[PDB]
Order: sequence, then C-alpha cells, then structure tokens
Amino acid sequence: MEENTRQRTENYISAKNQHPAWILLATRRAPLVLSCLKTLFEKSHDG
Amino acid sequence: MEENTRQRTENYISAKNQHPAWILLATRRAPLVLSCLKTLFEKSHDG
Repeated sequence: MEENTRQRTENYISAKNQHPAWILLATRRAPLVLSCLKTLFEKSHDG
Repeated sequence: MEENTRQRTENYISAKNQHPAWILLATRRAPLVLSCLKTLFEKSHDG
C-alpha cells in the first residue's frame, strides 16, 4: 500500500502554508523575531 | 543582563546557516524531500 503517501505528501505541502510556525522559520527575518519574542516572553506569561 | 541577547541573536543568526535542518526546512522543496526520506527510512534502519 502507498495511498498514505499521496495523503502524506498533501498533508506536508499544505502544512508548509497556512500553519504559521513553518512559514515563520522559512522567512529571512526569522532569527531576529525568534530572539526578540523569546527574550520578551521569557519573563512574563501574563502579557 | 542584556549581553546574553547579543550572544543569543548571534547564535540564532549563525544556526540559520551551516546547520542543515533549519536550512532544509527553509528551501521550497522541503515538503517533498521530507516526505520521501521519512517514508523510506520508516522501514529500514540498516541503510
């Protein structure tokens, strides 16, 4: 059986749009923004 | 101290090169190759 593949590749191609995190890691400015968000959120859960 | 940031951002900007996986996730063809490698390696550890 290989039907799962034709669903698996579709799942992955879809997820590499729409779902943010994968879009975020792929856009040039990702390192900067990850650093900034992490350093900020590291010291406050309540906004 | 904010100095840790000036090392943290450098760590991240570095890792966004050299280290493959973050390079792999970022190049368009990533979904296809991820699917292929996963489906292949899923059924064999010895090559």
